[PDB]
Amino acid sequence: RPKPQQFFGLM
Amino acid sequence: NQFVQPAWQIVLWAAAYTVIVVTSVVGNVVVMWIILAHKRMRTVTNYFLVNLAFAEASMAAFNTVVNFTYAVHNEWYYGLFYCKFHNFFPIAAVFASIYSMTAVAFDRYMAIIHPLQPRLSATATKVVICVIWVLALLLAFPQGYYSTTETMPSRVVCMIEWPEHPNKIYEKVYHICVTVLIYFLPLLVIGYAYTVVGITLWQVSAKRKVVKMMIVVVCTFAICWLPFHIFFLLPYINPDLYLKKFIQQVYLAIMWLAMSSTMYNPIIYCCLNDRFRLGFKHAF
Amino acid sequence: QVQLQESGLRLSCAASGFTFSNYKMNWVRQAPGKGLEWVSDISQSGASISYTGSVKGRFTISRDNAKNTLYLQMNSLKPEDTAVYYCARCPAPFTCFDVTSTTYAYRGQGTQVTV
Amino acid sequence: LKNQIRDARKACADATLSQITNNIDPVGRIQMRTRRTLRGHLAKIYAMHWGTDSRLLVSASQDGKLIIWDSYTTNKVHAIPLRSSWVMTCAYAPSGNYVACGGLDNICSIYNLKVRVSRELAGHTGYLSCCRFLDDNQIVTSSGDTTCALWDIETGQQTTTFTGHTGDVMSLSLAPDTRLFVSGACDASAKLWDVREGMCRQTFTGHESDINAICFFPNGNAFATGSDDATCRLFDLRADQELMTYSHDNIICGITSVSFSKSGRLLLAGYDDFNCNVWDALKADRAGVLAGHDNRVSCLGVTDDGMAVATGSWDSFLKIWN
Amino acid sequence: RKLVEQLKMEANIDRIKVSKAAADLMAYCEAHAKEDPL
Amino acid sequence: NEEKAQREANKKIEKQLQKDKQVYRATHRLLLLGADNSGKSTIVKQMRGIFETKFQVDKVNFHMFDVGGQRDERRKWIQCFNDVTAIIFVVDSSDYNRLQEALNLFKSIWNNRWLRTISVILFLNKQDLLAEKVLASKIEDYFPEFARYTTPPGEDPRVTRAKYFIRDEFLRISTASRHYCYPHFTCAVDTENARRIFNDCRDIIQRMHLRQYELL
Repeated sequence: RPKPQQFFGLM
Repeated sequence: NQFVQPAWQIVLWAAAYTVIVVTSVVGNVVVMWIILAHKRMRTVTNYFLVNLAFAEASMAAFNTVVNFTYAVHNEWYYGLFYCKFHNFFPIAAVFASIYSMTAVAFDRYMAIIHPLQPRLSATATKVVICVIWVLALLLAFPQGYYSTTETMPSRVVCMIEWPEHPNKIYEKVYHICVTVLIYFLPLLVIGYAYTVVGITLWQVSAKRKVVKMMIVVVCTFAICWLPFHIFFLLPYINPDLYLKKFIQQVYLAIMWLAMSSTMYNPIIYCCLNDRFRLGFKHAF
Repeated sequence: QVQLQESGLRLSCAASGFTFSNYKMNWVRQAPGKGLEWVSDISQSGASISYTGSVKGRFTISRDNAKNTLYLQMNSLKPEDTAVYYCARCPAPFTCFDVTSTTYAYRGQGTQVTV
Repeated sequence: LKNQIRDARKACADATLSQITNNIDPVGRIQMRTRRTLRGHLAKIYAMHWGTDSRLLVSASQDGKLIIWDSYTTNKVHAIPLRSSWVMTCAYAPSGNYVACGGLDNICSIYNLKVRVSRELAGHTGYLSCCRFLDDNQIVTSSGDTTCALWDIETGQQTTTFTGHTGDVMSLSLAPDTRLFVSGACDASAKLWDVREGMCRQTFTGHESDINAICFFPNGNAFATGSDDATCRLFDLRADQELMTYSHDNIICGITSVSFSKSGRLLLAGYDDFNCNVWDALKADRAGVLAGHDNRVSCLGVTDDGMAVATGSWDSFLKIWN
Repeated sequence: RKLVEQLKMEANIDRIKVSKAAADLMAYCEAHAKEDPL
Repeated sequence: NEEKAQREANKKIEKQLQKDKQVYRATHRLLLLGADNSGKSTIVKQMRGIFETKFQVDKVNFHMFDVGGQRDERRKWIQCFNDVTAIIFVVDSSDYNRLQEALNLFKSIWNNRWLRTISVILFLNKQDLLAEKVLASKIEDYFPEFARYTTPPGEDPRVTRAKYFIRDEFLRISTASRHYCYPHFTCAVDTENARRIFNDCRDIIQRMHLRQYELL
């Protein structure tokens, strides 16, 4: 949803 | 998918992460066994130490491996249920470990500066530990409630789908509050307590060794946990940076730096106490 | 029964009823009109020795574990040395508290020395 | 004069007990396991005593507390605060109506459980080491002033005084017939007393240091003692001589307590090395060991039934073995 | 004076041969070993 | 049926035992020792069978015991005090003929099996009498080694030399073998002994905690 290129790092 | 890395850039990171996970897990579980397997060591004075060891071991075992394997390619493999569990428990582990360190510092301060007052009771210690864990769970719950899973071309990702708002206030406040409660407060508390204790303490070689170790603890905490918080505060300053390949490298670096901190307590105990040294020598 | 018998200058103290090699030994004196006072003691093996200051360099203690005998050598005697000398044993077999007490079960009847 | 007695005792030495007992079968290995653990005392425990029912018992601690335990359930029945912290002894009345304690205050207090004091027996000039009821009317005590005495509780005055020891009396025990009792003092000697005549019938020697504990043989014709010289010796009233000695070269710590079993075959001793050993009373060999205390064991006791044994230590815990 | 008086009574005991004393303990213990739990 | 009452009574007893533990833990027990020549009673008179004295400094409660109702022999009843916080030793430093007995008693205490972990606060009482005596016995006649001594006070280095020699006499045996000795000079009118004891107990407990918490 946000974008195809986003990374989405997590804690 | 621009986050697919080559083989060698991945192997190089994998070895570095393996070293820290293995050492942290082994050291923490060995110290936990040492404290509990002998009647001489099994005393009220070691409850905070065993709690800290358990928290550190769980942190290293759960958070690090899953975060690494997700960051290598940025593709989720476990499903919705695990995406839910991972944003709930391993983070509570981190918070619990930090506040257990704060409790240990408080105990040492009380034992050194006010030696003639009786130490807290076993019931009080147990209640304090339970409160620590409950607060950690409460602070980590929201991040896990809204965790979801989304499909993309060639990707399925696990992320946090916060409630929509034009200006993004709800998550701004949450991240700012987490930073305040997890970095600035424990740092200030430990810095004051250990500062006073070191000023008081400074055979004097043993006291000065204690002071030197104490300084190391404060400095390592301060230096190691800064970029971890800066990374998660950055997107609300400049979101565009999270669309470039350099971001995953930065994330890997800061995550390794932050998670390396689970290695130092077993080594400090060994270098300080001959009882712990003998325990390690008998375990191995 | 445990027995100590002094005689006698070179004082002698024969012992019986126990392993002489396990216990520390002492010499005690009682001048007329005064209480008991500590003089000297010798360790189990004789490798450690001590004296009261007033007699340092004038007396000499020794023991012979091969025959369970204790000695004391005295010379340059002064008038202040006239007293009754006792041969005492420490209470315990491998460790000396009550040797100077008015009543003590492990010291002899004493011997008379008049200058 | 004494050499005549020595020759007389020597003349009776037909053969040693070891020679006579060379044929009896061995006891064999004895392994015992802890069944219960009693907690609650703040400081080191100093003494304890079983009741006649073999279920209840009392213990004294130097924090200033008396506690009565139900051995079957480990529940606390009574907790009695004392007036002087440094208690050193306690005893249980044969009928269970009364309990007594004493220590450095030179006072023997008797408590009525039917809880408050009922009588205080003042008059000793030194700390109390031991005390034992003969009945609800009479009790016997020993003191650090080298004297033992017999009291009448109702009047609360001494009836007879036993004298002849030169050092502090540390222990005493009553014969099963209730007509005689023995004591040991810090002079390496033990004496046999007659409760009615008030005189010393016999004297025994052979130890090298202070005697810390003493107990009667079940038959009433013998007894054992433990001393700081790290040995235990057995005596016979008829032979007027030592029969056997139990010692080993690997132990250099004194004894704190001794007791017998139901049939008198096992002698149990408590040592300052944080452990207790089991001896074959006849063969004179070490048959077993009890371990689990983290400090010196200060007391021992075998129940009149013979079903169990209890121990106390400076670790502030009581344990029951069976 | 007291020591001599006490020794006078101590020396009058009718001592018995040690063999009988040794035998008595064995006789008691062997008979009563059937009721000793330990 | 009766088991319910028994368990209720057990719980009631335990509730009081828990409350008593806290008050027990908040008070430190001291043993007062010395001969009759020393004015050890004059020390407790400045804070006020077995005699007892209770005084409070900085909200901390101290309980001190003076056992003086027993015979001369003490190797058996001394063991009861194995767990005290500290032992107070008082010496009359003016009477030379007793210094040797005091040293013998001090050495016997220092090396006892059941007392090898108890610190001793050492008081050298009656300094005014010592000064008056020295300013006039010669000390050397009892301890010949004094003639070779050199200092490491108002108008005479001689008194300082004598007092420090006496102090070193105790420190020499103290340092010959986990527990520590704390010497202090004191007069007969010193209103600071409570503070000195407070500071010394503070140091002792701090040192014990430093190892209790595995900090070495």
